[PDB]
Amino acid sequence: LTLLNQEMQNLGIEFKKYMSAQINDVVIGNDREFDQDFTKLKARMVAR
Amino acid sequence: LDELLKTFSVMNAYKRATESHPRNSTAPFIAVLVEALYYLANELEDAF
Amino acid sequence: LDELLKTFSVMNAYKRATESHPRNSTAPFIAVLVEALYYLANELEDAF
Amino acid sequence: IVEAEPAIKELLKLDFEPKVFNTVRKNFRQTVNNTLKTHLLPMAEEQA
Repeated sequence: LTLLNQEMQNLGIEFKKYMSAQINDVVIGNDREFDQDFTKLKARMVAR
Repeated sequence: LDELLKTFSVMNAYKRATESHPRNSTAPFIAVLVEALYYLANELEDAF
Repeated sequence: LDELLKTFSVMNAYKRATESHPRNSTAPFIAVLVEALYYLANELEDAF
Repeated sequence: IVEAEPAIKELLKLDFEPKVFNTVRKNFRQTVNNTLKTHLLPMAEEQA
């Protein structure tokens, strides 16, 4: 039972870490797909 | 020491600075140097 | 703005810097300025 | 009035191009990053 509780706490910590890593990857610009979408956004705006 | 220093990247230090300050998406240019110092010291300590 | 700036203390900024970097008991003198900027912005945002 | 169309077109170009360029190249990236990093993190904490 206590091992189950430990596992739940570790799971929560891991989820928080993963979400932070993804958001910061987007922020830094390492997310190539997001960069493609944003450059498409800018090009569409200028063309319009 | 030699390998880590010759492979140092400013972007990694800036990413560390952004992680250190969650409530802001931008880090001052000076934070690059601070995080570089701290990263160097921490990695060297782990190797030790 | 006026009250917070005229009551600013370097020691508070250094304390913030030390908090921001748990794995070290010393913060570079430059961290004072960075934490001052961030503290000013954050408090102003909360008031807003 | 149709005779004056080209001159007013050029005038609108001069007036608007700097506005759109400044806005798109300066603000939108930061706005998106800030909104994401300030909305997702608390949601991740509540999920944990």
